[PDB]
Amino acid sequence: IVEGSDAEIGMSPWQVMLFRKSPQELLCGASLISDRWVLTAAHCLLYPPWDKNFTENDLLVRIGKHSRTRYERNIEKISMLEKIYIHPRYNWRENLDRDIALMKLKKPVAFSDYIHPVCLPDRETAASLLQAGYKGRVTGWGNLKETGQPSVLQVVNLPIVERPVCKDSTRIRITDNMFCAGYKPDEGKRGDACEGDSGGPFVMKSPFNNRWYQMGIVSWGEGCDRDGKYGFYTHVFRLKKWIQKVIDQF
Amino acid sequence: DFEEIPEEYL
Amino acid sequence: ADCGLRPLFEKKSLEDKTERELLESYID
Ligand SMILES: N=C(N)c1ccc(CNC(=O)[C@@H]2CCCN2C(=O)CNC2CCCC2)cc1
Ligand SMILES: *[C@@H]1O[C@H](CO)[C@@H](O)[C@H](O)[C@H]1NC(C)=O
Ligand code: NA
Ligand code: NA
Repeated sequence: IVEGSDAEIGMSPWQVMLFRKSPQELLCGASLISDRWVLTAAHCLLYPPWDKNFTENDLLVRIGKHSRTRYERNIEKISMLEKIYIHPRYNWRENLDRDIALMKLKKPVAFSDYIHPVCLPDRETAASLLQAGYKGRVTGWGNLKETGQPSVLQVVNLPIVERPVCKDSTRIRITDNMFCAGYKPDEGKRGDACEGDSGGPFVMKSPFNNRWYQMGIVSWGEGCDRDGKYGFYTHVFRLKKWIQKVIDQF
Repeated sequence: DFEEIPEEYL
Repeated sequence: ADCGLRPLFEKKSLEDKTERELLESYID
C-alpha cells in the first residue's frame, strides 16, 4: 500500500497472508470468507507470462497477522491448502478479466479477536454501495511505494471512480468484472495498492447493517499511486455466482 | 526478512 | 451471518480511526 497508514490491531480480521514455503516470502494477500474458505486473485497462483503456477503444496495461508515478517506466536494461525479453484474464464492472456480464485483449507481455522471472516455482498449490497465517490478500504503488506516493505499491515481508504474515468485512464480493455478506485489529481489526497498487495480485499462498511463487505480484490494497475492512474479491482459481486457454485459443489 | 515459522507448518 | 462484525470493534461498539470517513462518503 502506498500512502496509507499502519492498520490497528484487529482492524482487518479477515486479512490473509499468502505465504511461500521455500523460499519463505510473501506471495500475495487474500481474505477469509468462512472458516474453510479463502479468497484471492487468480494471478496470485496462475500467471504464465511470469512463469507463475503454484499448487497447494507450494504455500501456506497465514491468518490473524499484523506484522509482516515476525511469527506472531499465539496470534496467527498457519493453514495448509487442500485445493485451489481458479476461475475457468480468468483471462491472464489479455486483461486479467475475472481475476479471482478460491482456496479451500485442509482444516477449519478457529475464529478469535484477530481472525474473523468478512461478508460477501448480494445484489442489493452491491447496488447500494458500488457508487462513484463512495469510499472503500484496501489493506495489505505490499510495497510502500512503486520503486520499502512495511513492518505492519497497511491500510488506505479510497473512493470508487466513475467507469468512463477509469477507461480513459488506460489503454487496457476494461470489463464489467472490474472497477477502479483512487483519488484524482485534483482531489489532492493520495493512496493506492501496490505489488505484494495483490489478492487482498477492497472492503466497505454498510451503513444499513453496519457490516463489512468485500466488494473487490486487488488485481492490477499501472505503477503505484501514479497521478491520473487508478487501481483496478475484481468486481466480487459480478462473480458471486461462481463463488457459490464452487462452494456449493466442493 | 522472514522469521522462521514452526516446523509443523513444514 | 456473523460476518463483517469485528470482535475488537463492532462486537464491542468501538470504532476504528477512519471508518467514519467511509461513512461520510456514503451520502445516500
Ligand atoms: N496500481 C495498483 N493498485 C496495483 C499494481 C500492481 C498490482 C499487481 N498486479 C499485477 O501486476 C498484475 C498481475 C500479473 C499482470 N499484472 C500487471 O498488472 C500487468 N499489467 C496488467 C496485465 C493485465 C492488464 C494490466 C496490483 C495493484
Ligand atoms: C499450471 O500448472 C499445472 C501443474 O503445475 C499444469 O497442469 C497446468 O497446465 C499449468 N498451466 C495452466 C495454464 O494451467
Ligand atoms: Na482508454
Ligand atoms: Na492515482
